[PDB]
Amino acid sequence: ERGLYFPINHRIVDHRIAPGVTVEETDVQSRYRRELRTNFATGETRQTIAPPWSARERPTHFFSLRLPSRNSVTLRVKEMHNHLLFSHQQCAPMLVSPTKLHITLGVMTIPENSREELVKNIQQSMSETFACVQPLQLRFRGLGTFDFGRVLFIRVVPEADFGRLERAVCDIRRRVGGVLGVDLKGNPHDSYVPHVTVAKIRPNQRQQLGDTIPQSLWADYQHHDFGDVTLSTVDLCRMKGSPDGYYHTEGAVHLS
Amino acid sequence: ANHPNRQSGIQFLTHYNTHQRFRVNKDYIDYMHWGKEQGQARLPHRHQRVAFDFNDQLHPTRIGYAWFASQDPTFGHHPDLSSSFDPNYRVFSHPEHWNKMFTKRRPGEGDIDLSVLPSRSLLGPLMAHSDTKGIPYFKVDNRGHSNGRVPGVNAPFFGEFDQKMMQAMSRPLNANRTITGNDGRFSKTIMINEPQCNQALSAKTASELSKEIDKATNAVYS
Amino acid sequence: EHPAIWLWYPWRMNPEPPTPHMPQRRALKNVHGAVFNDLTPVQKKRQEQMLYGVNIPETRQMKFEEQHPLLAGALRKLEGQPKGFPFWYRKYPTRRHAYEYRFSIPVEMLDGYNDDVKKALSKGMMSIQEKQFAQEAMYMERYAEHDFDTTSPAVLAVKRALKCRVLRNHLLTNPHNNIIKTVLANTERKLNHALRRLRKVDFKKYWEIIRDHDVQDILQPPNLVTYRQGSYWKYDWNAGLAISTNLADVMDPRGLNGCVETGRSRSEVARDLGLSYTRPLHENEKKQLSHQAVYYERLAKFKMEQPEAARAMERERFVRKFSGMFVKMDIRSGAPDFPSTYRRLLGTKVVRWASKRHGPN
Amino acid sequence: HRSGKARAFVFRDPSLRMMRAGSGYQQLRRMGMPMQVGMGWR
Amino acid sequence: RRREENLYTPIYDFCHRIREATEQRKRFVVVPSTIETRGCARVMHDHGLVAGFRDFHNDRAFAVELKYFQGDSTINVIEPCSYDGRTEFEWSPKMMRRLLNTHGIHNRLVVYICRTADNRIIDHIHAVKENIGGRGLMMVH
Amino acid sequence: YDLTSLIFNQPRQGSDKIGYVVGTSMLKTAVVATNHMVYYPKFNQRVSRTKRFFAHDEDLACVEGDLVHIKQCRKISKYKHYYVFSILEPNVEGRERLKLGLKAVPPPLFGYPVSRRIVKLN
Amino acid sequence: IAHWYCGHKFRHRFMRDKRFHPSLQASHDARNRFSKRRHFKTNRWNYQQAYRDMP
Amino acid sequence: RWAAKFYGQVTFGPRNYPYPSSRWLARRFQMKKHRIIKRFRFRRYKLAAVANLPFAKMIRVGMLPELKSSKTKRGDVVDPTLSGQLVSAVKNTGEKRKGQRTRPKSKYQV
Amino acid sequence: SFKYATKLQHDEMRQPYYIHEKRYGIFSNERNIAKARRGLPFITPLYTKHMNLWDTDTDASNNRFFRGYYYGQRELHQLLGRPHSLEATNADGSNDLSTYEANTSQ
RNA sequence: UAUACAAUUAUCAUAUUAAAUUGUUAAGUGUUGAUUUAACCAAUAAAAAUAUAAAUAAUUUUUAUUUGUUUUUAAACACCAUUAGGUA
RNA sequence: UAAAUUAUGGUCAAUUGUUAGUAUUCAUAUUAAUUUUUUUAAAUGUUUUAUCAUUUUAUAAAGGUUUAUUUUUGAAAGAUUUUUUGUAUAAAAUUUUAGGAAUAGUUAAUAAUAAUUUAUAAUUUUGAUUAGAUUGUUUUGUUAAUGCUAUUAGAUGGGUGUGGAAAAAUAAAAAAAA
Ligand SMILES: [Mg+2]
Ligand SMILES: [Mg+2]
Ligand SMILES: [Mg+2]
Ligand SMILES: [Mg+2]
Ligand SMILES: [Mg+2]
Ligand SMILES: [Mg+2]
Ligand SMILES: [Mg+2]
Ligand SMILES: [Mg+2]
Ligand SMILES: [Mg+2]
Ligand SMILES: [Mg+2]
Ligand SMILES: [Mg+2]
Repeated sequence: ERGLYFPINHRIVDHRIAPGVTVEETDVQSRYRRELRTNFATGETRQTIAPPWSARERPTHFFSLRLPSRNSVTLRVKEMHNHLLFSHQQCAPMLVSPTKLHITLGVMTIPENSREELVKNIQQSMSETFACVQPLQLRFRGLGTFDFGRVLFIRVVPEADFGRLERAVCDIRRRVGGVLGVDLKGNPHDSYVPHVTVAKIRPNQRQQLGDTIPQSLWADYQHHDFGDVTLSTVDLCRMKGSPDGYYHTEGAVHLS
Repeated sequence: ANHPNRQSGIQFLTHYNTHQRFRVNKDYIDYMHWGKEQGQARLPHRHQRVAFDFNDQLHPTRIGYAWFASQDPTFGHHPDLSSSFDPNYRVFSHPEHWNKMFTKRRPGEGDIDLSVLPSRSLLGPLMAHSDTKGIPYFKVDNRGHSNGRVPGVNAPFFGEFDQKMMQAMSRPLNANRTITGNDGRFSKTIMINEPQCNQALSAKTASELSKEIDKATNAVYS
Repeated sequence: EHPAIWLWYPWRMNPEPPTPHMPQRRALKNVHGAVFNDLTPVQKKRQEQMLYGVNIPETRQMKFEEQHPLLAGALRKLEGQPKGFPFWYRKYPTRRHAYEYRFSIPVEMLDGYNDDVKKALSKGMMSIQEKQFAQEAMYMERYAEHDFDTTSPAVLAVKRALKCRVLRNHLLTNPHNNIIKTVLANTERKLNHALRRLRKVDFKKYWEIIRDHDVQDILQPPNLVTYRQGSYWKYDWNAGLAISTNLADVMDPRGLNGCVETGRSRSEVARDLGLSYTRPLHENEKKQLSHQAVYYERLAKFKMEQPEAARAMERERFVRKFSGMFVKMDIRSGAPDFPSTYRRLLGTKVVRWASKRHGPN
Repeated sequence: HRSGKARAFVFRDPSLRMMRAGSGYQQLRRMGMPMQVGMGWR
Repeated sequence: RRREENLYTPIYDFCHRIREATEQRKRFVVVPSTIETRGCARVMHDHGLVAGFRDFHNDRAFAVELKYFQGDSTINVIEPCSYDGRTEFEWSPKMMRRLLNTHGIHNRLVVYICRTADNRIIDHIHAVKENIGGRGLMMVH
Repeated sequence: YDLTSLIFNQPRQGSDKIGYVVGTSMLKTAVVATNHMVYYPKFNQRVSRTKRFFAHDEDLACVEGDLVHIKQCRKISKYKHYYVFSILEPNVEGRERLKLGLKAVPPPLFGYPVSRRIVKLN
Repeated sequence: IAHWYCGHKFRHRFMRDKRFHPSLQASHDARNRFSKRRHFKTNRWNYQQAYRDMP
Repeated sequence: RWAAKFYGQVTFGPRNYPYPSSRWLARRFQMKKHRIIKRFRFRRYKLAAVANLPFAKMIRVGMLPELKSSKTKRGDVVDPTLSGQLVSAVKNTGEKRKGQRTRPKSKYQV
Repeated sequence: SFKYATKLQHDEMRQPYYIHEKRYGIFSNERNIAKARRGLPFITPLYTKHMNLWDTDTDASNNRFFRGYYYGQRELHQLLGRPHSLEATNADGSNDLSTYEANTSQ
C-alpha cells in the first residue's frame, strides 16, 4: 500500500535453474539481492589474477612506493585504528602497524638460487624506467577488499599524478616480467592495482580470526578520505619482518 | 512612413548594422543643416557611399609626382589620389553634438561635445611644439600601407591608367587566369594578364589566346 | 503590524504608499537580485589598498634582470646619474605598464630631475580615475599570458571584477544614478561570462580571482527553474569549452568510457580494471551507505539469535501476500506507474491517488 | 487602419510559393515521416 | 535587435542590396562576400543578368557591376528564398523541373540559384540536367 | 534528426541521450537534462525542447555539471530506465570544490516564481 | 479560420497561435511568457544575502 | 502605473496618420474615461492589495461593511483582522503629518 | 503537385510496406498481429520511412535533413569546437576543421 | 457552417550597450506713501548662474533594475481658496 | 570565377464573385456538407460430452482519459516413442483551455524489510496538480499552393484470482472437433 504492488527490486528470474521447474514442480526461494549487491557496495576489487602454476607459490619480493615521514595517510590511519579498536578490539591482530604502511605497486616471486642476478638486473631496469619520472602526488580515499574480504586496503584514486604511475608501473611490468622472465603473479601485459594494505588475515591467523573481515568494522570508513601524498622513493623489498623493523629492502630508486 | 523619427527611410545601401536607417543608434542625422552636397539629408555622405553612379567619380585612394616618372611628364595630380581622405569622418550633426532638448533653447544653451570638429584653437600647436622633429622624421611607425607594395602609392606606376573600372572587373577566360575578358552587348574585350614576366606568352597561353581570339571574333554579336 | 497594505483610490493613477513604509533608501541589488548593503570586508580591503597606493612587484625587476641581463647591467652601472638613453624600455613594454608615477613615467627616468618634480609625479598626486587604472594595470599584468594580452579570459575577468567593485562603492555613496546601476549590472553580466569561461580554461586562477576580489555572488545560478533544466551548465556548451578539458593530466580516461560491444557502463569497466572513480561524499551519502552495507550481518544475527520474532514478521508477510490488491503480476499489476497509465480511473474507481503524476515520467 | 491586418504591397510570386512548400505536411506523409501507430483507413 | 524579428542572412541582404541599387540606377554595388553569395554572382553573370563582378579577396565584401538596358534595369525582380536562417528550403529535382515548364513550353527565362550537397552554387537548369536536388537561395529575372 | 541521432546510431529512438547532470540528491541516481527536437512544417523550422531523466550511476562518479552519455535499459526503479554509459566531460572544478568540503555548485538564489509579494527585511 | 476556436473575434486565434510559434518559444532568456506581470516586482522587498562559501 | 492610461483604443486612425490620435476620436474616449473616473469618485471606490496575498485579486475596500457608501447592498466578506487593519490604513491616510511627504488629498478619499 | 497526391490510399503515393521488414527483419509483423490488445486503438507501430531518410543509418552527406544548420548542426559544431556560420564553406554549418581534427589522423 | 497575414518603411502602453552622480551662491531701508489688475479683496520687498575628456563592440539581467507625484516656509514668487488660511 | 550539344529526356502546379471615396483576410459566388426524402440489411435456440458434472467456444452497456493503453505460447496452428531450451511486462518523441499556482500514501537507495528503514527527496512558471472541453500519431473538405478544416471507433480498479492470455453477463453475420 505504501509503494508499488510488485516492487521492482523484487522481480527476479533465476536462469541457472532448469526451465519448467518453477512453474510446476517446485518453487525456489532465495535472498537474491545479496548476490546482485554490487562491486561498489561490497567493496570488492578485481586484482590481476594469477595463472594456477604461479598461484601455487608464495610471493617473495614486491615493488613499493615508500611513504615519507609526516604523512596525512599515516596519521589518519592511526586515527582509524583508534576508532576501530574502541569499537571492536578483535581487530587487533588483523591490523597492520602504522610503521609498515607502504604502497604496493606489484608482487613477484624470486627463486633463491638466481637471487643476485635477479636483484641486480631488476634494480638496474627499475632505475632506467624511473629515470625520467619526477615525484608523484597521489590521492587516497576509500577502502576495498582483496582475496574475498581477507585483505582490507586504501584505494589509490586516479584523480592525480596516478596516470604517470600507470605508465611507469606498466614499463617495469614489461621489463621485469617481459624481458628477463620473472614470476609476476599476473600477466606482464596487464597492469597491477596499487594499494595501501591496512588490515590483513594470514593463513595461520584465519582459524582464530575467521574466514572474512566482517564489513561492519570498516563500513563507515569505506569512503573516508585519507588525503594527498607526494612520493619520491621506490623500493624493491623482500618480506622479512625482524631484520630492521621495516620490510627488508633489497633495492631503491629516487624520483627527482 | 509618416511617423517622425522614421523619416530616414529603408536604405539598404548604407554601411550600418540595420537595413532600417531609423533604428540605427550610431549617427543621428540633422535635417536642417545637412544635405547641401548629397541631396536629401537622409542619404549617406559623399565619403561613406557603398554604391556608385555611372558618371560620378568613386572614392579617392588615400596616399598619406614621384611615382609617375614613367608616365606622361606633364600628367598632373591624378584625380583619385588624395592626401587627406577619411572614410571614418564624423560630420557635425546638431541633434547629436549640440543638443538643445533639455533647455529653453536660449542663445548659449545646449550641451556640446567638441570631439567632433578639429580644434581651431591656437592652444594645441603652442602647447605641443618641440625641438625634436615630428613623427615623420623620427619614423616611429612600423608597417606602412596596409596592402604592402602598391604601384600608385608606394612603388612606381608603369603602363596605363584605367580610370573606369573596366579592367578591374573582368572574367578570367582561362583556367590559369592568364587571359581575362569584358563583354558588352556588341563589343568584346580580351586582355592579356601576365604582369610578372612582362606579358611574355607561354606556349600554352598563346595556344589559348588563339582560341579566345577566334571564339570572340567568330561570335555572333561582336 | 503584519503585511504591508497598498491603498489604491482608482481615480488616481497609482496607489498610496504602503503603511509600514519600506526602507527610506532603496536596497542595492546585484545582477541576480541579491542584496548588498555594503562592500564585503575583502572588497573593502581591495579599495583601501587601491586608495593609498599601488606598487610594481619586484617580480618584474627580477624577470627583467634574468631576461635582459645586459640592460639591467647598464642601469646597474648608472644608478642616480641622469640618463639620456632609456635602457629600461624592455622593463615597460606597454604605455600602461608603468603605473608607479603619473602619465606612465618609469621610475628610473626621474633620476636627474628635481625632487619637487618627483613629488609632483608621485602616486599621492593621482586623480581617483588614474588610481583605478593603476590597480587595473597591476592586476592585469599579474594574470596576463603575454605583455599585450587583453582579450584573454583571466585578464577580462579581473578588470571587470575591479570595475564592478568601483561602481558598487560609488552607488553606496550617491544613491540614485540609475545609469550606473545599469552599467554595474551589464558589467556584472560580462564578468559572469568571463569567469564561467575561465573555470573551463584554467580553474585555479578562476579560484584565486574569486578569493581575491570576493565575487562568488555573480557565479550563483539565478533561479531554480532555469537551473533544473540544465541551462546553467548549458553555458559552457555555447562557449565551446565543454570538451576542452584535456583529461590525461587529470582523471585517467580508461574508466570514463562505456563498452560499446559489451553494453556495460563506465562503472562496470571501472569495476573490471580495478579502479574507483567516486566523488568525495558528504555525511548524507556516507551514513546512508554505511547504514546499508550492514543489512545482512544485522539480519544473520537476528535470525540466528531471535527466531520467534522473525517467524512472527514472516507470518505477517506470507499471509499479506494472499490478502491485498493484486495477487499475481500482470501488465495491470506490474505497471511501474499505476496512476499514470490509468488516469481514467483516478477520480471515480481508484481513490488511492489524487494526482496522475508523481515523477518525471 | 492601425487596428487591422497587414497587406502586401504586391502579390507573391506563385512559383516561390510552390518552392517554399517542399517540406510541407503532404510531402512528409508521402515520404513516410509520421509513424503509423493506429489502424488508419480500413 | 530582438526576438520576433527575422534572422537575416548574407543572401537576404545581398538580394536587397542589388534590388535597391538597381532602383537607384547605380553602376556599382558593394555587397557581402560569402561562398554562396559570390556563387550567386557568378551564376547571374553567366545568365547575363549582371554586367560583371569581382572578389578582391576582401574579407567582408566584394563588388558587383549592374547592367541596364533600354532605360530600365536588366533585373525585373530579385528575391531571396528564405527570410530567416532558421528556415531552410529544399528543392526536389521534380520541383526545379516544374519551374522549367510553362504549360508545355520550355522556359529558362527565370533563374533560381541553389546549393548542392557538393557545395556548388548552381542554377536550376544544371541541377535538373544532373537530377540533383539542392537548397534554395534566390530567384532572379 | 538532431545532434543525438547525428552522433549515434540508435537501435530504438531515445536509446541514447547526451546531457548535463543536474543535481544529485539521490544515492546512485543522477538527474540529467537533455535536449530533443520538434519540427513545425507550417513555418518550416525546428525548436529544441528539454526534458529531465533519472539515470543510474552505480559507484557515484557523476558530479553536478557533468556532460554525460546516457542509455536506455532494464527497468530499475519506478522512474529510472536510463543508466550513465560514459562521462564525456567530467567537472574538474566541481570535484575539487567537493574535495574541499564545499557543495559542488552554489544553490540557486531564488526558487520558483510566486504571485505574492514577500516583504522580508533584514 | 473556423470561428468557434478561442474568442469570437479572429485575432484571438492568432493571439493564441503566438503561444505556439517556433521562434517565440520559452527558454533561459525569454521566460514566463504567459504571465509576466503576476511575477513582477515580487522579490523587490525580499532581501536575500547571496551565497558565498569561498572568501 | 497601476491604472489604465486609456479606455478602449484611442489611436485608431488610418495607417501613417501622423499623430497618435485624431481630435474627434480622442474626444470620444475622453468622454468615456471621464464618465468612468467620475463614477469612481462619487461612489467612493477603494481598492487594496495586501502583501503575502494573491495580488491580481484586489480586496475592494470601498465595499467593506464599515466603509460602504450604500445603506442597502451587502458589501463583502473580508477577514476580521485584515479588515480592521484596512480600516486603520484608510483612516490614517487622510491627513498630513509634518515631516512626511505631502500627498494629494480629496473629499472622496474619506 | 495536387489533391490526388494527397490521397495515400493509392499504393503509388504511399511508402510501401516491406520497408518495415527491412528495418525489423522479414516476417516480423506476423508476431505482432497475434498480440492480446491490438487495434483498440493501437497496433505495434509500423515503421515505414523512405530508406534514404533513415535517421539511424544515414548522415549529413546523403541526407538533406541532417544538414539543416540552425538546430542540429549549430549545436554539434559548438560542441566539437569548429568555427561555424550561417552560410559556410562546408555543406554542414562549418567553415573549417576543429583543432583536434586538424592535429589527429583518424 | 469549412474554404491560404506580413516579412522594403504599420504611433498607446513586455523597456535594455548605456556616463553619469556630486558642487553654499544671491538678496535685503530709507522714510510718510494710491502699487497690480478688465475689475474686485488681502498687504515689507529683494533675490539663489561654471565642467570636458574617459568608460571598448557582441554573445543566458525579464522573479533583478528603470521612465517628471517628494523632509525643512522659522524663505519667497506661483497656484488654490477669499481678508482668518492651504500649498509652495 | 566559364560558357556547352551529340539538343523538348526523370510523364501536366496553376487561381473566373457587378463592386460603390479611402484604409482592414469579413453580407449576396463555386465546391463540400446539415436543411432533403426506406435500392442493404436481417429473425431467435450457440454446440457437443462420459449426466445433477466435466471438455470446446476472449474486447461494441455506461462513466471521460492530453507526460495516457504496455506483454509471452504453456491453448490452437503443429507434423513426434519420452524428456528441451533462452528471449516478455521496459521506454523515446508528438498533448488542448485569452488573461496562470503550487501539487502529494507521496522520490532514491537498501530488500523478495520498513502502518516510526536511511536521506540535504520528487513533480511545477521550459506552465504542473486539480478543473473545463475532448475517443491519441496512414482516412475529410477547400485550394495552383507552405496552410486552414475533419477522421469514427475501440482497453474504466480490486475483492477463492479460473485461463496460454480477463477481453468474462443482450444487442452475430466468424461455421464452432461426422
Ligand atoms: Mg512510468
Ligand atoms: Mg476525473
Ligand atoms: Mg483629467
Ligand atoms: Mg491539403
Ligand atoms: Mg508592445
Ligand atoms: Mg515642503
Ligand atoms: Mg466496452
Ligand atoms: Mg480532465
Ligand atoms: Mg509518451
Ligand atoms: Mg510507457
Ligand atoms: Mg468487481
